[PDB]
Amino acid sequence: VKIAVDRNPVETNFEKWAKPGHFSRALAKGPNTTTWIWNLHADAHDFDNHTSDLEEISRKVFSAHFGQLGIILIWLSGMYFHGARFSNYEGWLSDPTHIKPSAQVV
Amino acid sequence: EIGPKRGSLVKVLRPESYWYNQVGKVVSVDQSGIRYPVVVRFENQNYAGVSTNNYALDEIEEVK
Amino acid sequence: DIAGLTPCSESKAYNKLERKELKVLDKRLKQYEPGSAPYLALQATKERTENRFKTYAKQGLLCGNDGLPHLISDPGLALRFNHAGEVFIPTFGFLYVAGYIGHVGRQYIILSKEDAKPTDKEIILDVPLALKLAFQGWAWPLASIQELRNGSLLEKDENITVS
Amino acid sequence: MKDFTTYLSTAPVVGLGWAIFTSGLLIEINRFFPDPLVFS
Amino acid sequence: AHVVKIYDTCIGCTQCVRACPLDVLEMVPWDGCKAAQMASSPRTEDCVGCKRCETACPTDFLSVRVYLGNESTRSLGLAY
Amino acid sequence: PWKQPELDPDTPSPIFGGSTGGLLRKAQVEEFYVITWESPKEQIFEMPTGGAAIMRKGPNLLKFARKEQCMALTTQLRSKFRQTPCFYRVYADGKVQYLHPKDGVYPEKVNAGRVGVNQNMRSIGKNVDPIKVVKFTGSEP
Ligand code: CLA
Ligand code: CLA
Ligand code: CLA
Ligand code: CLA
Ligand SMILES: CC1=C(/C=C/C(C)=C/C=C/C(C)=C/C=C/C=C(C)/C=C/C=C(C)/C=C/C2=C(C)CCCC2(C)C)C(C)(C)CCC1
Ligand SMILES: CC1=C(/C=C/C(C)=C/C=C/C(C)=C/C=C/C=C(C)/C=C/C=C(C)/C=C/C2=C(C)CCCC2(C)C)C(C)(C)CCC1
Ligand SMILES: CC1=C(/C=C/C(C)=C/C=C\C(C)=C\C=C/C=C(C)/C=C\C=C(C)\C=C\C2=C(C)CCCC2(C)C)C(C)(C)CCC1
Ligand SMILES: CC1=C(/C=C/C(C)=C\C=C/C(C)=C/C=C/C=C(C)/C=C/C=C(C)/C=C/C2=C(C)CCCC2(C)C)C(C)(C)CCC1
Ligand code: SF4
Ligand code: SF4
Repeated sequence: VKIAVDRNPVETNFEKWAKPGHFSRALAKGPNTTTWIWNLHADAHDFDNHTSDLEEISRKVFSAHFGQLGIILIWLSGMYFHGARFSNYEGWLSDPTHIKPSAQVV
Repeated sequence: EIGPKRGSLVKVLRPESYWYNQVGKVVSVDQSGIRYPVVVRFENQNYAGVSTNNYALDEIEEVK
Repeated sequence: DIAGLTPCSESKAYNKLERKELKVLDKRLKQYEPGSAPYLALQATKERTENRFKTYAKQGLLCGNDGLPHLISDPGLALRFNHAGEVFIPTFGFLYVAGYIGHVGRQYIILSKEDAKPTDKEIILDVPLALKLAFQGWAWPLASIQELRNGSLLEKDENITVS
Repeated sequence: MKDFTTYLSTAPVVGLGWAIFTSGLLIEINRFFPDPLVFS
Repeated sequence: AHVVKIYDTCIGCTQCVRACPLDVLEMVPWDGCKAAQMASSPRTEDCVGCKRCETACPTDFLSVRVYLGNESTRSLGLAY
Repeated sequence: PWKQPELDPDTPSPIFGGSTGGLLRKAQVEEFYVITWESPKEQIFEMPTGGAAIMRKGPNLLKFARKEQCMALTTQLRSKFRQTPCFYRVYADGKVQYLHPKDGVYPEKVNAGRVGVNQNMRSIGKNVDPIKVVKFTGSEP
């Protein structure tokens, strides 16, 4: 058991942002029907179908899971923030039974 | 020469076809007596996904 | 007046509905203090409500027995009895905007199809071209009748049929 | 940058800018000259 | 007891024969095409009416059509 | 083929514990199908009905209730292991019929002996309307 990493596998650039459907062989051609659009958003995160390599599927998964945490943490920080600036927490804390909570002023 | 020229556009007249009253490039023509020699290629796909089909002499006519 | 409808100024139920909707806010305003922000919010809503009712009366609207304003659609009665802004004039306002969307999208479609790979131009737009057409469509009616009288609007039996 | 501008020219992004314009314009048109029904 | 008719537009791709599981389609020589092949449907009694073959046909419109009809034990795919 | 191979009903079967996708009462009463092939070594393969089984070096034999179950296995053996299976049809009366390589050559390859069947000499479409055949069966024939 030991640490094993591969350095600089992928270059970072917006080249593939302009070319949607790069992950799949069928979609990289381009659209001639509107069905190409639905297939794009659907087969986006099916890493097992993109490539046979189990290594690349593992790299993609371990890094996408880092995204859901960041997505969660701004959501969680939003509740703390929205509870700080647009709420009645200090008032509810002194009379909890009669006062009701409110974190979404319109 | 038996049929239309290579690279020439022609209009289809099969009522069954997805490409009816539509235009396509002539890819090739066979001069061996085949019933449907004229090979035509279109940009737009059909419902299956095929963009070529062999048509006949009578079934094709000049463009527009 | 017309159709047995009273104007909204002379109606009693119209003013009854005003006194009701203000009474709800006055009761709601009693809870909070004078200088607080909830007080300022409700006073503004009170100010808007008082403005909504007087403006609809000033505009010669027609209120029924229920006390709510009614609209008239025939341009003859609208023009005769001075009710044109309700429906008859909103129709021309929308058609100019609707035609603008059509004349713009029709031109982007035709021009991209004159080049190679028009499929890519739909999913990946040419924004400089789209803005150019979007600011050139102010006089869309002129171009339509220009294109109709010319004959380059419609296609002529070069379309697919089914039988 | 040529590819970034191309990404911004996709359909999802240009539509996002359209929506902020049309919605921003209408909400702003209701904030000023409040709640219109009859057009003068 | 289904019906399988092949038409004049066949080009000898053999994709219909490779697809249908029940071996209801075979290739026969012919003088009409470049490939000098044509399909056939000798044994339709074993046709399950899956219609995979029609999908294989890559012509403008299908040179192979499976006109469904009366059913049977073999056609209904009944192991029992 | 050169000649139809007659059925050897006593050949070793693969090593398979059993399952519930086997044969039902229809087999003894109406008909059932059996498939034969010859393997060079001992391998593992997926059955159409059930799970995995171990082939045997030499001839092998199975019994199925459907033709699709048999041809589903031929496509697996021809592709994965590159073999040449042959399967029959057995009725309840004991009669036997040799089905799939009926000419010895697989159907996707031409052969001079074959004769065309159900061959219309016209284009799809281009056929009479149903009104013309309104009171008997068939517009396509
Ligand atoms: C599965 C059904 C289906 C689907 C998925 C689509 C999908 C699509 N169709 Mg469509 N279509 C369908 C059925 C369908 N269609 C059917 C049944 C018909 C009848 C035959 C049509 C007929 C049709 C036509 C005629 C057209 C489409 C078009 C389109 C594309 C439009 C994209 C778009 O709106 O651009 C983007 C969205 C916009 C709102 C563009 C607005 C651009 C403005 C001017 C930009 C201004 C904003 C600015 C840049 C930002 C400033 C913001 C700032 C304030 C911050 C899109 C991919 C259109 C196309 O080809 O794409 C262009 C087209 O013209 N379709
Ligand atoms: C103390 C050791 C340790 C700790 C604390 C963690 C913690 C975590 N691991 Mg993990 N892991 C470890 C050892 C550890 N690992 C080892 C030794 C291996 C290889 C043998 C792995 C292999 C592994 C995989 C393959 C995956 C994880 C994942 C995760 C996350 C799951 C999130 C969750 O659901 O729970 C609660 C979530 C939280 C509490 C949020 C906390 C977020 C912070 C940033 C955690 C940072 C702690 C980190 C482990 C310390 C290193 C940081 C430093 C190198 C800079 C989580 C935060 C999953 C992941 O990728 O997450 C996205 C995942 O798929 N780990
Ligand atoms: C330039 C684009 C465009 C234009 C000029 C037209 C024009 C027309 N359409 Mg239509 N259509 C479009 C797009 C367009 N359509 C799209 C994107 C769809 C998919 C939702 C449809 C779906 C559709 C249906 C189902 C029907 C029509 C019909 C019609 C005809 C009657 C008007 C109508 O009520 O349609 C309906 C209008 C809509 C459904 C709204 C379309 C959505 C927006 C508002 C328009 C798109 C503009 C485009 C995205 C902007 C690109 C500009 C470019 C510079 C970037 C008319 C000639 C009717 C017809 O057959 O005529 C008899 C009809 O039944 N259309
Ligand atoms: C991040 C999540 C996400 C979401 C929610 C969507 C959602 C959508 N995308 Mg998509 N996209 C994404 C990521 C995402 N995308 C990514 C990562 C890529 C790779 C770069 C793309 C690339 C992409 C392409 C190439 C296309 C889409 C298209 C679409 C739309 C489908 C067409 C339709 O049904 O309307 C049909 C529309 C009509 C019939 C007439 C047009 C009128 C529309 C509705 C007005 C514009 C709506 C506007 C975009 C809504 C704001 C965005 C919204 C998600 C908040 C749809 C709204 C298609 C599209 O045309 O977008 C509109 C399309 O062609 N996307
Ligand atoms: C990632 C991604 C994406 C993204 C998306 C999104 C995220 C969308 C959305 C969004 C949203 C969600 C938006 C919203 C908006 C806007 C609005 C919402 C508005 C407004 C404004 C105004 C006009 C206001 C005003 C006011 C008021 C109201 C009162 C008084 C005060 C003030 C001024 C503030 C896309 C697909 C694109 C691309 C690719 C992928
Ligand atoms: C408020 C105010 C004002 C004014 C403002 C403005 C700016 C105006 C406007 C505007 C407008 C312009 C509005 C509107 C109107 C509209 C309407 C009222 C609508 C409607 C609708 C309709 C008419 C429809 C009908 C129908 C039906 C029912 C069925 C069939 C279909 C149809 C759709 C046709 C002032 C200044 C004095 C100041 C104070 C306040
Ligand atoms: C005035 C008025 C009224 C009356 C109405 C009537 C009764 C009439 C009519 C009507 C009719 C009987 C019509 C017809 C026909 C039509 C047509 C035929 C049309 C159209 C359209 C087109 C043709 C196209 C357009 C476009 C598009 C779509 C895109 C491209 C460009 C443009 C824009 C051109 C009422 C009282 C209701 C309301 C108020 C106002
Ligand atoms: C989870 C998550 C999240 C969430 C998000 C959300 C939830 C959003 C949304 C939102 C929304 C939910 C919105 C809404 C909206 C609406 C609007 C913006 C509007 C509008 C429009 C208009 C402009 C109108 C107009 C009009 C009038 C006024 C009159 C006539 C009729 C009509 C209607 C046309 C975030 C991203 C944060 C973070 C990450 C994660
Ligand atoms: S699938 Fe169609 S084109 Fe191909 S050989 Fe069979 S009949 Fe001919
Ligand atoms: S119906 Fe099914 S089994 Fe019969 S020939 Fe066509 S594809 Fe083969």
